[PDB]
Amino acid sequence: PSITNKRIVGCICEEDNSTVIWFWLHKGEAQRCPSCGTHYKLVP
Amino acid sequence: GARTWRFLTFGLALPSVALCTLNSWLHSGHRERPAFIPYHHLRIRTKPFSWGDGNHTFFHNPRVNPLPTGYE
Amino acid sequence: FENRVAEKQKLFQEDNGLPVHLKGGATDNILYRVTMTLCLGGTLYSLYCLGWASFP
Amino acid sequence: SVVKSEDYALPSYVDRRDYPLPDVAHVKNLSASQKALKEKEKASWSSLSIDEKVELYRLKFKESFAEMNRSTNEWKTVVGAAMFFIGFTALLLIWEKHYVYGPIPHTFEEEWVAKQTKRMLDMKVAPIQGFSAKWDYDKNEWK
Amino acid sequence: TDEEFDARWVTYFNKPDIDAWELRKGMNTLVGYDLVPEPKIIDAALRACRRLNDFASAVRILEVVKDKAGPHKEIYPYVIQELRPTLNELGISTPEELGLDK
Amino acid sequence: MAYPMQLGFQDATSPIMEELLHFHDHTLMIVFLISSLVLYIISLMLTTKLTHTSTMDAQEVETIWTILPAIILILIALPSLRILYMMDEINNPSLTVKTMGHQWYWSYEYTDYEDLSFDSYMIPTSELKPGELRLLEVDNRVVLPMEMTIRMLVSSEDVLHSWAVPSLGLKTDAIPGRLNQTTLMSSRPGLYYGQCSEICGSNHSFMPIVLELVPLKYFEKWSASML
Amino acid sequence: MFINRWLFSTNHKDIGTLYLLFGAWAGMVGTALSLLIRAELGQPGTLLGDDQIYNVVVTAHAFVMIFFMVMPIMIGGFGNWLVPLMIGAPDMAFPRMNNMSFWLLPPSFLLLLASSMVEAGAGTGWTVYPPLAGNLAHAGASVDLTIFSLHLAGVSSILGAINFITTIINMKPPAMSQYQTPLFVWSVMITAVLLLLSLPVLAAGITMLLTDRNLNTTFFDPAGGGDPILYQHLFWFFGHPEVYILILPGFGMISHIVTYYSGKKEPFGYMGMVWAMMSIGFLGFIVWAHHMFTVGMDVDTRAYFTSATMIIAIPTGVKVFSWLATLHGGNIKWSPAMMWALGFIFLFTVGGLTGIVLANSSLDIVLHDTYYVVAHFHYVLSMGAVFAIMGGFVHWFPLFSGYTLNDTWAKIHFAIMFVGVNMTFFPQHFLGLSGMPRRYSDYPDAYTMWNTISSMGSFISLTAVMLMVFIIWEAFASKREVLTVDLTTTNLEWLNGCPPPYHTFEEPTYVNL
Amino acid sequence: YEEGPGKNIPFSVENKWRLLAMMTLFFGSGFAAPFFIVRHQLLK
Amino acid sequence: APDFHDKYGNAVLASGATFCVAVWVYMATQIGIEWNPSPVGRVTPKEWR
Amino acid sequence: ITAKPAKTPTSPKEQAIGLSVTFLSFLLPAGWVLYHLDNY
Amino acid sequence: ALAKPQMRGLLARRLRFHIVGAFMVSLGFATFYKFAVAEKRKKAYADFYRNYDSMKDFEEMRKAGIFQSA
Ligand code: HEA
Ligand code: HEA
Ligand SMILES: CCCCC/C=C/C/C=C/C/C=C/C/C=C\CCCC(=O)O[C@H](COC(=O)CCCCCCCCCCCCCCCCC)COP(=O)(O)OCCN
Ligand SMILES: CCCCCC/C=C\CCCCCCCCCC(=O)O[C@H](COC(=O)CCCCCCCCCCCCCCC)COP(=O)(O)OC[C@@H](O)CO
Ligand SMILES: CCCCCCCCCCO[C@@H]1O[C@H](CO)[C@@H](O[C@H]2O[C@H](CO)[C@@H](O)[C@H](O)[C@H]2O)[C@H](O)[C@H]1O
Ligand SMILES: CCCCCCCCCCO[C@@H]1O[C@H](CO)[C@@H](O[C@H]2O[C@H](CO)[C@@H](O)[C@H](O)[C@H]2O)[C@H](O)[C@H]1O
Ligand SMILES: CCCCCCCCCCO[C@@H]1O[C@H](CO)[C@@H](O[C@H]2O[C@H](CO)[C@@H](O)[C@H](O)[C@H]2O)[C@H](O)[C@H]1O
Ligand SMILES: C[C@H](CCC(=O)O)[C@H]1CC[C@H]2[C@@H]3[C@H](O)C[C@@H]4C[C@H](O)CC[C@]4(C)[C@H]3C[C@H](O)[C@]12C
Ligand SMILES: C[C@H](CCC(=O)O)[C@H]1CC[C@H]2[C@@H]3[C@H](O)C[C@@H]4C[C@H](O)CC[C@]4(C)[C@H]3C[C@H](O)[C@]12C
Ligand code: CUA
Ligand SMILES: [Cu+2]
Ligand SMILES: [Mg+2]
Ligand code: NA
Ligand SMILES: [Zn+2]
Repeated sequence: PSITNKRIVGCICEEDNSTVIWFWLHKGEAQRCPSCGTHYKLVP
Repeated sequence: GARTWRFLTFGLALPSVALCTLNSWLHSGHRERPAFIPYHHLRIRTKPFSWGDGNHTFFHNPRVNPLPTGYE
Repeated sequence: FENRVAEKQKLFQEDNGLPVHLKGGATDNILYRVTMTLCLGGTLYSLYCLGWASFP
Repeated sequence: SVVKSEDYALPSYVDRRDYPLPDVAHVKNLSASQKALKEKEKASWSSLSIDEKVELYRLKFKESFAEMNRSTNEWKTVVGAAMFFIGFTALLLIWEKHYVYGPIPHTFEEEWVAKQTKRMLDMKVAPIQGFSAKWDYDKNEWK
Repeated sequence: TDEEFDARWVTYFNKPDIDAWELRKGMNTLVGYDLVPEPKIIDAALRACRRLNDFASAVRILEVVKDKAGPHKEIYPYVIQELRPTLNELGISTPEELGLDK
Repeated sequence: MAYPMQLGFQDATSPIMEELLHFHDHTLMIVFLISSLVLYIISLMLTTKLTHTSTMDAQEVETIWTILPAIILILIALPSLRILYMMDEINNPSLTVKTMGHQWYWSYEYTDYEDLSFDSYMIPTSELKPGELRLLEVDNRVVLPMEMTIRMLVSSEDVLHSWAVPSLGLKTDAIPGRLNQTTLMSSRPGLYYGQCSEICGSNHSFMPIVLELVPLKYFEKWSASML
Repeated sequence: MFINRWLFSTNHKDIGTLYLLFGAWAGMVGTALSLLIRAELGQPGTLLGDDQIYNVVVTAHAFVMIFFMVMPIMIGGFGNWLVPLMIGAPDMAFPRMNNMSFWLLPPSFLLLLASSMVEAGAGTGWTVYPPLAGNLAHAGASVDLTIFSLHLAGVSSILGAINFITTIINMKPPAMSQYQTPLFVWSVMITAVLLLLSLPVLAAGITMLLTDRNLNTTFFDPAGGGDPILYQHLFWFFGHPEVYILILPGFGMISHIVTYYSGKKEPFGYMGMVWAMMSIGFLGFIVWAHHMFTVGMDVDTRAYFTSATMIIAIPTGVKVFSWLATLHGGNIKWSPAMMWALGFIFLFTVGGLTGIVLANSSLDIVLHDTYYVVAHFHYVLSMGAVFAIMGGFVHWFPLFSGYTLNDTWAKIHFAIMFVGVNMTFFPQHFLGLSGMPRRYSDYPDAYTMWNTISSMGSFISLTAVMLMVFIIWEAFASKREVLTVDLTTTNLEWLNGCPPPYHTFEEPTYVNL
Repeated sequence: YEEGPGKNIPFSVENKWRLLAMMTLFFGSGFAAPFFIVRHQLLK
Repeated sequence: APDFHDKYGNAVLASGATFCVAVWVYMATQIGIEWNPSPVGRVTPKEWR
Repeated sequence: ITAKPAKTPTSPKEQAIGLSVTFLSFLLPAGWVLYHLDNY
Repeated sequence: ALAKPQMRGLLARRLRFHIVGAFMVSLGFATFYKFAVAEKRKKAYADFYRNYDSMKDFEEMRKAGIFQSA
């Protein structure tokens, strides 16, 4: 969910990873975590 | 959480035990036993003990525990 | 006494752009001006007192 | 390809040897001839000229590995400038000696030092290694 | 094991409908490892570039093989040797043939 | 005393100072080795174009990283604590001397037998005799018998001072209302110098200590002459 | 608008900026004091006056460098700027109390400069030991002004510690555990716990000194049954934790800089790094009497303090080796910030090792109150804390400002400062071993060569400080605006652009479980 | 409030020469103060 | 195209080095600084009493 | 990092002025005090 | 045709070779340091005191005029 057309996602790719992977998710086609490939879709 | 208490167990508690084990295993050599003095407030015998010859304490150590009459 | 919290909620949520320290009205401005005048004036007096105490 | 401040939240282009395939093309907008070149790229690459292959590389990427990894003469500027400013420091120390420092104590006079040196040898200052140890008391000279 | 690692990576790049994102993810992940990829892995990545109509990424893959070899100057010319049949078949010019080593 | 361009400790005048020199050599070898190993490893990490940027497993290597340092610290601690307890051992002194710190000079009291006390002030630079050391000479030296165990008791009648003689391995704080003890034994006759070692105001730099170590018979006659 | 923004701030970034400006000004004062010290010692004889004016300069040098330069820059500046951004928080827990932590410091600094202007100053050392600091040997207002300076700096840091602990515990994304926060955030939480526990004990001790000076108490006066050594215990119970407070945020910045310029997504051995910082913080409370090995304590006490102090080398070593293991296999970028961090790893190690020499009470008899101690602490402070500050400053300046530095100038700055600090402090080891005391305005003639070289070093460091001011001017003068920053996926503080908007994370991050 | 480069600071960077003057006074006053304090203590 | 370092690097390195050595040698030897070196192998001891 | 070219480039001459003014702001006041120490 | 070179574990191989190199050097420096500093100091003190005559040392000092008490 977002009240705008982009939001920062933090992806904890595997349980108990200390490293969080951060990226902007934009309105439109699903994007993938650049570390694990997990799909995220914005719902403004 | 379990993760925090495991972190304390291995990161603080067992290291403490290891350090106290090292401390102890460095001061573990036998102390020089003191001259026997037949003090009336020590080696009390009001009734024989219910084991052995009645005159030896339960965890009697010949090296450091004298009898009423002195070291064995 | 009576519960007048609703009337104070209306006053402090009024859409007037005032910061919370001035939003009670004219008395807040007065108490703000007294406080800041004593602080700034007292600070100038503390500086004068250092000037004085810096010489025998 | 003009990169704008207001684009910080969008996927961006990088030349990094550890990130060889970046998130976007170097050049996104294509001229008529560049559009024809991308169509030609869908056919056999054997039919592309060397110039066409270089143009396809330069649309996708800004610098080659050889370009992004190149060495520079920057070390000359850094070492030389550091030595200049260290030299400038010696000017401050010359100024300080001339205009700030007065005479040093009379105990540094050559004759004082000669007498203090003998007195240190007479009291056998550091006779095992440090000082008197280096004096030959038999021959009356330094070892 | 080495053979199992190499087989996983060949399979990854050989997926017929591999997309551009997967091609990049693969190469950007692969270059993090303490190795220069075996020619069979590079061959499969270059054929993925062909299915994706991406000539430039094929050249870039050859550059990153050279880069991962570091001071070991014998590795890159060995890998190019092993890839020559694939380079000829797909019309892939090396970075050297394109002057991109200057 | 120190000499120009000196790198290390003043030569040892007492057996304990000899012990501290050998302990310092052992410790400094370890410091040199660890310093060197870290610099070398930095330089190794920074001199290759080869890369490995994926997640690396820590636990095996952390065993080495903890056990080896623990062993090295034990190898320092063992001789460190042997020397600590050796200085603390019972020795039976032949003589007790007191020193009182003052702004800015030392007084000495030798009261085993007679009431012998005196003040000990820095020789001003303008009054040094040829050959004498700036900021180190005193008017009245602390004459003591060589090759004898001496109990030194240290206090102050004003602010903190600290009574130090580096070549004997000595430094005892001078605290008003407190009597601190140390033992002094010189293997050699001579002159042994120290300087006040606790900030004590305007002339902290200018209240030194000079021990004069001589045969017992000379010390006895000096003592008698100082009453 | 200007007053509302800069005097009435409730914004973590602007308050961070106020702290960095305050710290930079303080660093110039501390540098000037350091040059007066080395001018006095740069040739044998007397330059300024006797030990009183000299020790006023030494005392002020230490208080300015520690309380007005390092703590405000590391905690107030980097901590306020980075901590909220690194956890996706919209500000600090107590954004108005945050502003009071900042505004207490100008008055604290004013009281210290007043101490030096009235009477003959506070020539006490930064430890302020009685009876020299008492109302007989330091009659008049100077020491009381120093005590009040410390009281205001203490309240500033206690309220700041409450703010950081609360923010770091309470304001992370709900999916983020403490074991998913960056090392810099851990380094600030641990430093804040040390401040919370240590500063109140200092406050109690200096309050007792105040009452001995002004209300006829005798806490430290043997005439009333007091003990000067009690003051030392209370001071050092604070003072050892204080040095871990000065280095911990530097350890956190070094972890980030080494990771970033190695091209890594993460530091080597994250949980080991957290363990090491918590271990150092804990051990730092049980070692204080290594500052008191010559006061006359019992041998078993000296044995305990020797042993407990040496234990700190184990967790500290895990951090040094973990930094080396972060470099291992990196795509190394030889940025100015990387040069600061690499100098840190080496020079901090040397100063840590001379600390281990000093931990040995037997050897400390001869090294205590000598320049060997001065060499130890300037390796860890003037080449450790300062190198971490300079590394963090050149790394994050473009985040804070939106502008780039000239990297060539920044490398020149590093090279000059590296030569100057080593030339200043390396020879002080020789002065310490050979017996030169601390807090001396003049030295026996034998010590002239190393004091001469040390003073020349200090002038090279001055040239570096002057160049740094020019480098910051050149960045604001030229206005090179940041475009792209690498590795934003593992450096959240950069992901809102350069500089970030006044309000960030108005909509919080999405992190699922 | 103004946002962006040169606007998130309590000093102006609109003119690099006015900025040099302000930075000179700022850092210069900090560096000068101890020399003038020593002068003050010597002149009593 | 050639940058600052390509154009000026050689001159900055040569001039900086020459200047630094010259001014430090002058400071060390020509303005009366007392280094107080070791008397060992240097000073002839002289009667003091 | 990448960045735009300077919006207000600082020429070598302008840099020599800034560096000179910066150094003088540190050196002249301290210099004046240290030169006059004997007078004090 | 070129031979297949080693392509895997090149960074690990370099690390293993050089860490062993550093260990071997550490042992060489410790042996050197034992010899040039530590043992040299023990032998300098042992040799100084072996036939040391404290009364003769004192007599030389006394005759040089160094003492207040003699
Ligand atoms: C940032 C500041 C800082 C830091 C971090 C430290 C860290 C340490 N300090 Fe220091 N210290 C000071 C600032 C600091 N110190 C100051 C200001 C004083 C003087 C106070 C005054 O009187 O004014 C001082 C004084 C002081 C004394 C008192 C000496 C005296 O007055 O006589 C001692 C005594 O033990 C001490 C020891 C230590 C030790 C053991 C560490 C340890 O934390 C160091 C640990 C680090 C390492 C050991 C290096 C890395 C480790 C490895 C590579 C692993 C392998 C190592 C081994 C096996 C040994 N220091
Ligand atoms: C952080 C602490 C710190 C720092 C950095 C320093 C730095 C320096 N110190 Fe000092 N010093 C102490 C803390 C520090 N000192 C303490 C605690 C004492 C003991 C006091 C006592 O005995 O009571 C002491 C004592 C001391 C003495 C011993 C005095 C004596 O015993 O008589 C000497 C002698 O040379 C000395 C010199 C110097 C020199 C030449 C520097 C130079 O290296 C300084 C060079 C300049 C810098 C390092 C720049 C600083 C500025 C910044 C980093 C600003 C950055 C700006 C931005 C980020 C925008 N200091
Ligand atoms: C190793 C960890 C601890 C082990 C615990 C003990 C082991 C054996 C017995 C277990 C029962 C312990 C309970 C406490 C009772 C009394 C004594 C036990 C303490 C002990 O073990 O003490 C020993 C003596 O035991 C003696 O007398 C002999 C004791 C044996 C007979 C005891 C009989 C008395 C029982 C009393 C029961 C009362 C129960 C109360 C219930 C209350 C409900 C309302 C000490 O040895 P020692 O040689 O004197 O000195 C050592 C010299 N080297
Ligand atoms: C010799 C004389 C020297 C004395 C120096 C005196 C120093 C300063 C003068 C003090 C002026 C105090 C004015 C009141 C301050 C109140 C702070 C407060 O109450 O702060 C709160 C947070 O601290 C909390 O809770 C919990 C913490 C509350 C702390 C209250 C203030 C403490 C002041 C002194 C503390 C010293 C510590 C004593 C132990 C050594 C609120 O945080 P804000 O950011 O405001 O708001 C957040 C909003 O969401 C609220 O709706
Ligand atoms: C709103 C901004 C803040 C307002 C600032 C107000 C400042 C004016 C204060 C008046 O100054 C006073 O002067 C008295 C002298 O007339 C002093 O008396 C004291 O000092 C005298 C000196 O003669 C002595 O009689 C005694 O100590 C004592 O009465 C006293 O110290 C001082 O305060
Ligand atoms: C007393 C302490 C003194 C410290 C001395 C500081 C020395 C200053 C170094 C500046 O010189 C440059 O450094 C670059 C790095 O900063 C080099 O980059 C080159 O070399 C690197 C490989 O080592 C690569 O990462 C780069 O891609 C490449 O361009 C570049 O060629 C070189 O001229
Ligand atoms: C630790 C930081 C300091 C490092 C060293 C500072 C370097 C010196 C910078 C120059 O400072 C100036 O030097 C002049 C002399 O060279 C002084 O003029 C003085 O001397 C002149 C020549 O005799 C006279 O003409 C002037 O009237 C007289 O004020 C002048 O006042 C002073 O500002
Ligand atoms: C009458 C009034 C009602 C309050 C209300 O409900 O508004 C009562 C409720 C509780 C009362 C208070 C409590 O009973 C406790 C106090 C009792 C004392 O006898 C008078 C004062 C005292 C402090 C009371 C004042 C006042 O009468 C209160 C406040
Ligand atoms: C258990 C805990 C957290 C593990 C996790 O949940 O990820 C880890 C983190 C750091 C670890 C410690 C550090 O690696 C330092 C030590 C390393 C030794 O090999 C074992 C003990 C040692 C003291 C470790 C014990 C334990 O494995 C710790 C404390
Ligand atoms: Cu007496 Cu210092
Ligand atoms: Cu400590
Ligand atoms: Mg002391
Ligand atoms: Na002097
Ligand atoms: Zn993921």
